[PDB]
Amino acid sequence: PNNNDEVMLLQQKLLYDEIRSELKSLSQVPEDEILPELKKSLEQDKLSDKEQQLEAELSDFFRNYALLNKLFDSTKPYPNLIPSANDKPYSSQELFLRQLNHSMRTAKLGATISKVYYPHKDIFYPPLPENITVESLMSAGVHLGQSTSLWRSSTQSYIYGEYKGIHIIDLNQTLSYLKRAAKVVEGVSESGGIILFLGTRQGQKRGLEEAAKKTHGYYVSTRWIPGTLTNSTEISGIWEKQEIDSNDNPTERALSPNETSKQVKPDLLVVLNPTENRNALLEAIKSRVPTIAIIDTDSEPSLVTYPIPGNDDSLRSVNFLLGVLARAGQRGLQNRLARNNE
Amino acid sequence: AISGDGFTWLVARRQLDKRAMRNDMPNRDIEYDKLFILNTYNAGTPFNFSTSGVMNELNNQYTNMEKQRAKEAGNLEDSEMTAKQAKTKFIYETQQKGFSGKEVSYIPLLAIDASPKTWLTDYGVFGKREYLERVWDSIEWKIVESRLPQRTKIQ
Amino acid sequence: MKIQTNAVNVLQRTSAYLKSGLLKETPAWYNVVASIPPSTKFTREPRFKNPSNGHIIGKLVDVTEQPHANNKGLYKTRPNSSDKRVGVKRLYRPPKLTYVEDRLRSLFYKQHPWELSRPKILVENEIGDENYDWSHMLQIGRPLDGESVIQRTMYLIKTKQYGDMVEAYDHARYEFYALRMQEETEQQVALEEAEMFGSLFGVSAIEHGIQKEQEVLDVWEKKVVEETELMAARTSN
Amino acid sequence: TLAELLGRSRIAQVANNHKPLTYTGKKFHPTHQIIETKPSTLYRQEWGLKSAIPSKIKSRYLVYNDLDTLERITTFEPRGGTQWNRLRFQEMGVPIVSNIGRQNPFFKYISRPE
Amino acid sequence: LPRRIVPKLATFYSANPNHEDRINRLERLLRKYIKLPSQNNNEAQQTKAPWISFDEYALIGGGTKLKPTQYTQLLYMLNKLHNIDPQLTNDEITSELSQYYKKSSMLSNNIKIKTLDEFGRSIAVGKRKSSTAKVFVVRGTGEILVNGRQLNDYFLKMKDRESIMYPLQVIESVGKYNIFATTSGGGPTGQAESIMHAIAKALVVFNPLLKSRLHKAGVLTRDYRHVERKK
Amino acid sequence: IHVVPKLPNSKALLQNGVPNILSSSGFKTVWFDYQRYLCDKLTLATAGQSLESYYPFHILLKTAGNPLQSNIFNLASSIHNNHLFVENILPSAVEHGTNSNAVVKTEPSRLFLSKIKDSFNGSDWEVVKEEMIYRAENEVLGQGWLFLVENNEKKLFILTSNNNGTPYYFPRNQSFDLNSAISIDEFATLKQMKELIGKSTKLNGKVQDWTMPIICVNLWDHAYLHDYGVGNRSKYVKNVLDNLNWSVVNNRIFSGI
Amino acid sequence: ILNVVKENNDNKWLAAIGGFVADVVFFQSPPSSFNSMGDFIRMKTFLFEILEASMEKNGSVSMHARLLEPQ
Ligand SMILES: [Mg+2]
Repeated sequence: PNNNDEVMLLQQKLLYDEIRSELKSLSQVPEDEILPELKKSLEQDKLSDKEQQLEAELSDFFRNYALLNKLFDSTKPYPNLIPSANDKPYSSQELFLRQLNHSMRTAKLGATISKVYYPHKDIFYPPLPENITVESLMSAGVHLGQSTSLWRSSTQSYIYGEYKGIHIIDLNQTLSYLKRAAKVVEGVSESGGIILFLGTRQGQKRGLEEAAKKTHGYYVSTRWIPGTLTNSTEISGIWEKQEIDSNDNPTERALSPNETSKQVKPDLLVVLNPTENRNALLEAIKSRVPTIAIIDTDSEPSLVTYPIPGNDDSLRSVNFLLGVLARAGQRGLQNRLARNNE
Repeated sequence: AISGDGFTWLVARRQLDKRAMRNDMPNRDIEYDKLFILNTYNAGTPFNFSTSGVMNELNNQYTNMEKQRAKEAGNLEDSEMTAKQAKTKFIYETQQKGFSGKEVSYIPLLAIDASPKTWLTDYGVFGKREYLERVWDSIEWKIVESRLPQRTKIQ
Repeated sequence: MKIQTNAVNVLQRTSAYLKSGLLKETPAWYNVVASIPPSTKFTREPRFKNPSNGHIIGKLVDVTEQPHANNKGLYKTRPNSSDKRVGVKRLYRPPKLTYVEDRLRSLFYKQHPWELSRPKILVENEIGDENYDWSHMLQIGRPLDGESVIQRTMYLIKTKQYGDMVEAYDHARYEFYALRMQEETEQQVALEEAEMFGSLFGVSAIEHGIQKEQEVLDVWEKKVVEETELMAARTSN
Repeated sequence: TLAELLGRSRIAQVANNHKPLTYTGKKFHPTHQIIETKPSTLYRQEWGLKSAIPSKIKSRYLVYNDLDTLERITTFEPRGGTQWNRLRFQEMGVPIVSNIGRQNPFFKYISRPE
Repeated sequence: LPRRIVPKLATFYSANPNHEDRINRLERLLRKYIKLPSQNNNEAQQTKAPWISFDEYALIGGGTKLKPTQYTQLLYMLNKLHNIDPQLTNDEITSELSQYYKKSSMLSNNIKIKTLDEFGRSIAVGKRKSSTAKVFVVRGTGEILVNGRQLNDYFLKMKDRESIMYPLQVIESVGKYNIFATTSGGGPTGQAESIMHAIAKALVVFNPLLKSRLHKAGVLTRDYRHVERKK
Repeated sequence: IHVVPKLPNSKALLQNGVPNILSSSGFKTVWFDYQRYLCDKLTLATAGQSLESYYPFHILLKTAGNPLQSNIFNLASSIHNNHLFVENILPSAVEHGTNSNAVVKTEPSRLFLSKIKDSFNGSDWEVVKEEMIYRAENEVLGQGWLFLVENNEKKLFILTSNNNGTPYYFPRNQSFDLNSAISIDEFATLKQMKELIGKSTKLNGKVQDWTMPIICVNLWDHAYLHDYGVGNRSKYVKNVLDNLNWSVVNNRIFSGI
Repeated sequence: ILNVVKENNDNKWLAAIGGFVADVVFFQSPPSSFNSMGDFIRMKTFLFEILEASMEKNGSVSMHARLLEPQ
C-alpha cells in the first residue's frame, strides 16, 4: 500500500552509489587528460544569461554550505547494513536479519509450552512471598540439606528427616521463615535503607546483580574484604558517595569532604553462603547490622538475625530464595515511590 | 506406526531362490519357508522381485557415467572413490541376497490398509487403533489360509 | 559452636545506643526489626511420629499389652533391659524417612537393568501442576519409565483391585511392556518410512561410535609404538 | 504432606545404588541410572541434585552414587555412554531370541505345570 | 523531599567498585546483543585494536586497586564488542567503546605515501655500523654504479657484491632496475650492507605488495650492532 | 507440555469454518482435532527429555539429523507445517472478535509479484498457481505438503514433500518417492545431496540450509476429504491458493528495513 | 576385530560391533589382513553380518556375527 515510499528512497540510494562510483573513476584520470580539454571548451564557449545564473548561484551555494559553515557543533535499527543488489544473493548480514525476521513470526508456530521450568525466569519473574507453596520450594530443591555425616546438630529443629544419606529440611518452616525474612526486606526497602546482597559462590553474580537492581540496593559477588564494615575508612572511604531525594534521583549537590569520608553502613545484609562468609557475619554483629542468610543443615543458625533454612549449594534454590527476597524489596520500593507521588 | 498411506502385509517368503526353471511348477515353486510382516508405503508392492536392486542398478549407471566424464577430463581415478563406490556396491548387493541365491520373493497373504481415507470418516482423528482392533475382529482367516503356500519341508 | 546472642539482639543493643545518646539518629532497619521480632529460642525439639510411615515415636508397649505368648512360647511377665533404658534420644534424632515405593523401584531396575540407560532428568518443572490419573499408565507431561510402573502399582493396591503387591506389580509391568513395544515399532517404522521418501542422514549411531573409537585407537597406536621402543632399548641394558 | 511429596520426587525415583562408579570387571549391562541435564540448566551447573556440579563438566550426562558425602563432594562420573550402546543395538535391528525357545517374558501367557 | 547519602555505585562494597561497575556495563551490552554475529574479517586479522593502557585505565578503574587480571578482563569484553560485524553494530555499543579508545587519535599520522620522483627514481637511505648509503633505484637493465665506479672496482669481495644483489634476488628483479648507489663512512662491509638495506627500502615503492617478502628475507631490518665501548 | 495454540477469531472458526475453503466440520478435523492429536503425541514423545523445552520448529532442526528420532521429527514437522498452513489460510490474523470486521481484502504485494516474475521467467501469479496445483497432483501420490519456498539466492521456487517433510532442511524435504520408480535425473539429485551431507565436518553430520517457506498447503486427508472427497484434492488446492491471507504471506518475505 | 588369533580353545574370533563384543564366524578362511596387521588388527574396520542375538541369564547379550569380506 505504501511500499512506493520506500521504493522512492531506494531509487535515490542506488543513484547515489552510481554518482559516487564514477566520482572515484575521475579521481584516477590524470588532470592532463581532462583539465586542458575542459578549459579549451570554455575558451570556445560564451556564457549565457541563464548559464550565469548558476555561475553565481553555485558560487554562493558553495560559499555558504562548504566554506562559511560550521564543520561541527558545540530505518534506525541496523543503519550500517550494506544491502546487496537485487540480482545478487543475500549477504551474510542479510541472511542473519532474514533469520531474525523468521524467528519473531514463524519460528514459534505450532505449539505453546506449558509447565516447563526455564532457569532464567527464577531471576526475572520471581513470585510474590504470599504465592509461594511447599511444592514450589521443593521444586527448587530447597529441602535438600547436607550429608548426615556433616550435620551441625544446632539445626536439629529445622530437620524434617533423613533420606538417601542427607537431611531433609522442613519446608513448612522454610516457608514461614522465608515470609518473615521477605517482610524485613520489604520494610527496609520501603524505609529507604541500604540493602547489601552478599554471595561468593560461582554463578551467583547474575542473581545478585538483578536483586540489587530491582531493590535499588548493592551486591558483592567476588570477595568480602575483611574489615569492610569494621575498617570501612581504610577500605571504602575513597569510593564516591551521592545524595538522593525520596524518589532515589541524584540531587546533584556536591558533597563536602566531611560527608564523603563518613562510614556508609548497610541497613540490612543478605548472605547467600554464610558458611564461607563468617568474616562478614561477625562484622555485621559488631556493627549492629541485621542480617538474613540461607542456613543449611551444616550452618550455625544463631549467627544471623533472620535465618532461612534451605539448600545453599544449588543455584536454583539460592536464586529462588533470592528472587523472592528481591521482589519483596521491589514492592517496598514501589510503595515508597507511590506514597511520594500521592 | 505408518503415518500416511501404506499397507501392513502378512507375507510368506518363497523358497525358490534358485531361479532355475522358476515359475514353471505351480506347486514346486509355490513353497513358503517362513512368514513375515512387511510394510509398504503409498503405491509400494509387497513382492520385492520386480523392484529389488533398483537403486544398485541406478547407482552403477551413475558411477559409469561419472567415470566416463572423468576420462574425458583426464583424471587418475581417485584414492577412495574406487574404494567407496566399491563398498557402496558391495553393501547394496550383500543386503539383497537370499539364503541360496538372490531371488527372494513374497506371497501376499493378508493386507491391512493404513491410509486415513479408510478410517478417518467413521472413526475420526483419534480412532485409528479402534479401526485396527475391529479390523482384526473382521478377518476371515479362511481366505488367508487359502492363499497360504505349502510349507517347504527341506528341514 | 556456642549459641550466639549478639546477632539476634541488634535491636536491643541499638536501643541502648539511642537512649543514651551515643547514636543520634534511628537506623532505617530499627522500626522494621521491632515490628518483626527475631526467633531466639534455638532449642532442640522432640518428635513423636515418623511423617513418612506414620510410625509412632516414644511409645512403650507395656507387659499388660502383651498378654499372649511370644514366638518362643513364653509369656512376658516383666520389662526387659531394653524397656528399662531411657529413650529420649529417639525423640530428637531426625527420623529416617522410608517408602514402600523405594522397594519396588529397586526391584524394577534389577529386573530391567537397561532401563537405567534411558536418561532421566532430575530437574523438576513444577511439582504442584501434576494432575495425573493413574487409572492409566500414560500421562501428559511425564515420560514413560520405571516410575510410571510404580505409581500404577500403587493405584492398583490403593483401589484394592489387587490384594498382593506382587500381583499389582506384575499387572503394571505388562502394561509397561505393551507401551514399550508400541514405541519401539513407531520409531523403527518412522525411520523406514522416511528413508523410503528420500530422507538422508549424515551419521548414524553406529557410524558415530566407529569415528569415536578411531580417535582413541589412533592415540593408542602412537603410545604403544613409543612404549614398545623404550622397552626394547631399556631391556637391552 | 511434605513426606508424601518427597516420596514421589524425581530424586526419590532413582533407586538407591552404591555400586562402584569405577568398576574394572566384566560389564554386561548398565549399573547406574544416567542423569541428564538440559543445556540451559547445564549453563547454571543445575542437575537437580543437592549441589551444583563443577563447571569443568561439559557433558550433559552423569552417573552418581551419593548426593553428599563426608568429603563435601558429590560422588559422580560425567558419563552417559550406556545409552549409546542401547541405541546402537536398536539400529542393528536384530531382535533378541531365546536359544531355548521359551515363552516371551513380555506377554501374559497361560502357563501350566509342565 | 527528605535526602540521604548513599553509595554511588551498586558495587561500592566490592574490592574494586569502579572496575566492577564498568565490567557490568559492558556485560549488559554483550547480553543485549548476544545474537549479533561477529566479524568474519577476524580471520583476516584486521589490524585495529587501540585500547587504553593499563595505567590509563587505572585512572578510571580503581587506581592502585586495579589488578592486571582485571585489566585483562576489560580487554576481553572490549574486543568482543568491537569485533561485532560493523554492518550489524549499533550506536549503543560504539558509544560505550569510545571511552576506552586511546586518545592518540586526537592528532594525525606522520607518514606520507612514498612515490617515485620526477625521473622515476626511488631514493632510500641505509645505515650499517658507521656507514651510510643513499641509493637511486630506477627501472632499467641491471646496471649498478657505486660512487661513480664499477661494482667490481669499488667492492673487491664477492660476498659484498652478493649482499648488494640479495634484495633484488628476493623479488627476482635483478635485471629490471638500474641502481646508482652513493656510500660513505665505515668500511667495505658496512657500506655494502648499508647499500643492501637501502635498495630493499627503495624497492617497496615499485610494488608495495612485495614488502612482506622483503621483511621476511630480513633486508628491511636495520642492523643495530655497532662497536661497543667496553664496560 | 506442548499445547495447541489459540487461533484468532476462534468462535467464528468453530461456527462457520474457513469461508471458501473448509466448513466448520472440516476445520475441526484439520486443526482442533489433528493439532490436538499431534501435540499430545509430541508431548508423550518428548516429555522427560531436553526436547520438551523447545518449540516444534527448533525440535525438528535439532532432530533432523538423527535417524532414530525420526518419529519426533515427523511430529514436530507436522505441527509446525500445520500452523503454517492454518495461518496463511486464515480469514484474519488480527482478532476482530470485538471489532466485528468483515472486510479483509488482502492482495499479493509488489515484492512478492516482483520475485515471482524474476524466479519464474516472467510467469504471472495465476500461471504459477496452475503449476503448483499440477505439481501437487503429480508429485504427491498420498499425504504430503505443498510449499512455495525462498532460498538464499532470493529465488522463489516450488517444493513438495511426502508425508511430513520439512521445507527448511533439504536432507529431509522428502520430495522424491522411492517406493515407485525414479529417473536417472532424480537419482543424480539424491546422489548430489548425499555428497553435500558428507562434506560437512560436524560430528552431527549436518549441513546449512537457509530455505524458508512462504505459502503452506496441507495435502493430508485430514484437510480435504470431508469437504471435497477422494480425488477432489486439486479443487481443494485451487481454493486454498485463491483465498490465501496475504497479510501473513507478505510478512514472510524478507524486505530489509 | 580385536584379536589376530581366534579365542583360545574356541573356533571363533571376537569383534567389537556397536558397543558389544560378538563372536565372528568366517566363511572359510581368515582374510590376509589379519596376519599382515597383527596385533594392530583392531585399527581397521570390517563389515559384519549379525546372524542372531541371544540373552544369557547373567544379563549379557550373545551376539553372533559373520565377517562379510569384499568378494
Ligand atoms: Mg550447603
